[PDB]
Amino acid sequence: KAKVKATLGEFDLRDYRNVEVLKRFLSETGKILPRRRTGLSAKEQRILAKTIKRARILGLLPFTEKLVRK
Amino acid sequence: KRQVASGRAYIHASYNNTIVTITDPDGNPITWSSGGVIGYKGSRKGTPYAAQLAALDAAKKAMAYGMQSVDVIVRGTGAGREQAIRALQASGLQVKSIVDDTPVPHNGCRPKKKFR
Amino acid sequence: MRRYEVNIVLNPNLDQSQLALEKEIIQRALENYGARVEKVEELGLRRLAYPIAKDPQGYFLWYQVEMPEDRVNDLARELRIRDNVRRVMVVKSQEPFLANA
Amino acid sequence: PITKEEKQKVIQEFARFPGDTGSTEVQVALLTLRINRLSEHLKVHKKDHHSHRGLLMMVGQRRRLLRYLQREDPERYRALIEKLGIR
RNA sequence: GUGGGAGAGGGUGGUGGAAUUCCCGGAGUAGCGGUGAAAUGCGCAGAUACCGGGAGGAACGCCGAUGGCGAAGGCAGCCACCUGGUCCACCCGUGACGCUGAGGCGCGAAAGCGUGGGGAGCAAACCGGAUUAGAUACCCGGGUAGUCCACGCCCUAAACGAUGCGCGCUAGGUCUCUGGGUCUCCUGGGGGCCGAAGCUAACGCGUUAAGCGCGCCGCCUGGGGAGUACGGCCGCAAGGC
Ligand SMILES: [Mg+2]
Ligand SMILES: [Mg+2]
Ligand SMILES: [Mg+2]
Ligand SMILES: [Mg+2]
Ligand SMILES: [Mg+2]
Ligand SMILES: [Mg+2]
Ligand SMILES: [Mg+2]
Ligand SMILES: [Mg+2]
Ligand SMILES: [Mg+2]
Ligand SMILES: [Mg+2]
Ligand SMILES: [Mg+2]
Ligand SMILES: [Mg+2]
Ligand SMILES: [Mg+2]
Ligand SMILES: [Mg+2]
Ligand SMILES: [Mg+2]
Ligand SMILES: [Mg+2]
Ligand SMILES: [Mg+2]
Ligand SMILES: [Mg+2]
Ligand SMILES: [Mg+2]
Ligand SMILES: [Mg+2]
Ligand SMILES: [Mg+2]
Ligand SMILES: [Mg+2]
Ligand SMILES: [Mg+2]
Ligand SMILES: [Mg+2]
Ligand SMILES: [Mg+2]
Ligand SMILES: [Mg+2]
Ligand SMILES: [Mg+2]
Ligand SMILES: [Mg+2]
Ligand SMILES: [Mg+2]
Ligand SMILES: [Mg+2]
Ligand SMILES: [Mg+2]
Ligand SMILES: [Mg+2]
Ligand SMILES: [Mg+2]
Ligand SMILES: [Mg+2]
Ligand SMILES: [Mg+2]
Ligand SMILES: [Mg+2]
Ligand SMILES: [Mg+2]
Ligand SMILES: [Mg+2]
Ligand SMILES: [Mg+2]
Ligand SMILES: [Mg+2]
Ligand SMILES: [Mg+2]
Ligand SMILES: [Mg+2]
Ligand SMILES: [Mg+2]
Ligand SMILES: [Mg+2]
Repeated sequence: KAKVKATLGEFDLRDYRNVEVLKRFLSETGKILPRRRTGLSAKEQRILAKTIKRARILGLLPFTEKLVRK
Repeated sequence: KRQVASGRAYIHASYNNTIVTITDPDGNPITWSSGGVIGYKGSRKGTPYAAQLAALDAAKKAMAYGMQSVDVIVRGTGAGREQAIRALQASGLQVKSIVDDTPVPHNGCRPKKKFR
Repeated sequence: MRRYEVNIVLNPNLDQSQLALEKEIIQRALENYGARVEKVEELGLRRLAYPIAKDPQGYFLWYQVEMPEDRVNDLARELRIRDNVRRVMVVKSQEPFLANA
Repeated sequence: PITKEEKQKVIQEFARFPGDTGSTEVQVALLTLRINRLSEHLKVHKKDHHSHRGLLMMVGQRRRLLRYLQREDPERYRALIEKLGIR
């Protein structure tokens, strides 16, 4: 598969408000993807985790979703 | 007596039983079956067969109120969780979609020693 | 004084009489707590990710301010008072950490 | 906290000459300012035992520099102590 | 000193969603639950399963790691205030100010104790159902203290790296967190794995030493009796040194 950072632009990892780009780090469910799927660095993923959780509290990113399969 | 003809089907599948509820689009139920509703009594209810016959018992009960379209919702891991789905597709009820909505806590409540 | 970012989400059903009142109330609360406003971004109606207060949307405000630090939590306490105010999240401003640069 | 505005105000007050940042008097000044920051933070927050450890380390280092000044030049020790109100 | 940096380090207030339980309403029949099978249990006063509204308490899924932080105990949603430790670059300042450390004082998981709260889930004791030759148990249904909070005690542990602290020295390779740099890499500070020399009874250790040396503290001298007896100090008690 492709990795998220690979197919993307130059973005602000600290901006909790940019949903169009943060939605690209969630799964089909609301889960935050592992580094093996985001292609981020140790320091970056730690920062992404916090910024997505920030967006979740503003109602911009979901906490959990429903899987349409199985 | 209702003529709903479109709605939801919830499969609650545990290791001790598989039980199927059928509701209208708003969520309010119509009919339902389970492993105990059909003749099975003990551990047999949590079998894929009982899962099948339960799914089909409610699927024919819903034909009475005129159901055709069905949206499937699944909660729990269980024997015959899949077998009740596979039964539901062949029930004549045209299956609109399938969703797995099994509730997972964010580690909030202390489980019983059985799950520890 | 440190520099913060104020996020305020309120009920997206207000007419103008109530929208002005609610925001000129947010002005009045900021004045009393000593917040010089550096810039404002008003996004407005935005589809929310989950229902908040049974409402599928929310009206979005964002302020960048500079204020004395000791007074911040009493400013949060003062904004959540309003029934129409639903989310108050105040973050200390940070540098825009780039990635894939 | 302790801004560099207040830092310099102290380092210039206790420097033995312009440009001195490391004199014993200047160190004991700078430690003592952090001591009084922390012990007022510990009047409230009595249950903060990890910050309390940092303080026990500062007093140890502040009393180690004073125990040194006493040995070499006892005059600057009194003029330091009487200026910081200690012991 | 100056200028940068990472982090579940600590304390306080606030706050967000998922889940369990209970209550209200809607809808809806004959069982649910649970096990190796079962039974007690719950269900027609309508449960389980489903939708919505509400209350309350506790713990934070993914991120999450062989990862990070702390002296140890230990620390995991998010936000803000107070705050501790530590690391790097500059080579600026003081000029041996150092190391260890019997006492002392402070910290110290869990459990337990006191006063007052709180009480959703779990659950010693206990009440039942099973299994069994018996069941004072594992398995099942219930359930009190407690687990949570405040204030004050208790001071134990496989409190573990079964490895006291500080410093100098002695091949490398490789993975990694985090700084700086002339940024295939070099250079620091942590966390892993192989392995030179060497040590070890062996397993194994090996620049994070269990190697070569130095300083200082703690401790050992066959097993049972016994962490018992007596005495002393401490504790409300259980009990601890
Ligand atoms: Mg069963
Ligand atoms: Mg479960
Ligand atoms: Mg599990
Ligand atoms: Mg499992
Ligand atoms: Mg477990
Ligand atoms: Mg409000
Ligand atoms: Mg700093
Ligand atoms: Mg912290
Ligand atoms: Mg009801
Ligand atoms: Mg009965
Ligand atoms: Mg209650
Ligand atoms: Mg994990
Ligand atoms: Mg460490
Ligand atoms: Mg440990
Ligand atoms: Mg700091
Ligand atoms: Mg020099
Ligand atoms: Mg000189
Ligand atoms: Mg001691
Ligand atoms: Mg203790
Ligand atoms: Mg305890
Ligand atoms: Mg108690
Ligand atoms: Mg229980
Ligand atoms: Mg039990
Ligand atoms: Mg036997
Ligand atoms: Mg031994
Ligand atoms: Mg020991
Ligand atoms: Mg190495
Ligand atoms: Mg670099
Ligand atoms: Mg290293
Ligand atoms: Mg050899
Ligand atoms: Mg080795
Ligand atoms: Mg060397
Ligand atoms: Mg060594
Ligand atoms: Mg001894
Ligand atoms: Mg023996
Ligand atoms: Mg003997
Ligand atoms: Mg014997
Ligand atoms: Mg013995
Ligand atoms: Mg003993
Ligand atoms: Mg004697
Ligand atoms: Mg005695
Ligand atoms: Mg006594
Ligand atoms: Mg006893
Ligand atoms: Mg004992």
